[PDB]
Amino acid sequence: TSTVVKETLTQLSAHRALLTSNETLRLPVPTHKNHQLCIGEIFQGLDILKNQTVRGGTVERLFQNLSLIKKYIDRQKEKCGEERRRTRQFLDYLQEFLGVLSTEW
Amino acid sequence: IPTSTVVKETLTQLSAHRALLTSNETLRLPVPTHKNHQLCIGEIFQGLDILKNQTVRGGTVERLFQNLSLIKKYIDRQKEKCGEERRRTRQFLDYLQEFLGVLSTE
Repeated sequence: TSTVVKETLTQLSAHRALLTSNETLRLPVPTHKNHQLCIGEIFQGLDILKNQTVRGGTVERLFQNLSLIKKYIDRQKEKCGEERRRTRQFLDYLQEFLGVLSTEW
Repeated sequence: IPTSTVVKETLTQLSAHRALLTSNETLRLPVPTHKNHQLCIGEIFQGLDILKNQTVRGGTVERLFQNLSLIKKYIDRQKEKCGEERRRTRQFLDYLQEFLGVLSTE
């Protein structure tokens, strides 16, 4: 899933009037730009958006694509605790998590 | 308040307690296959926890454990800030577009 992203971004733009058409719908919007932290809310709002948007159009194109991206990230997430290693290499990982967190705000 | 340079102190204590912490060699802890830390916060602090529960307690290492505990809470609060504010669809779509936008960097 490499630039099925640029296709997903083009489909989004091109279906903005349709999706934007419900003005009653309120969805979760993170207060910040740590997107990775908020994947649950992003994809569950996307979900509500779907069960209320009229189906079958060329939006299906958008919807399967995001579905793919969702899958990708369900896999990324399994990759978090699937491998157990030794305490050195876990410390290493925490060290460098901690090292990038100095900038994450 | 946002933990700022409690990060460097945590970094310094980590290093300084690496002999003790790495002293159990039978211990196997979850380590993420990739560097997308924030998608993995759960697994990070579950491993830290297992590690705690068999590191001997009371030492200078408590410093290190309250420090991460502090960071944990700050992230528990970032995570509550995901769904706390509900806005309208275009500002949701804005945030989606720009999430997808930094996702092409891989």
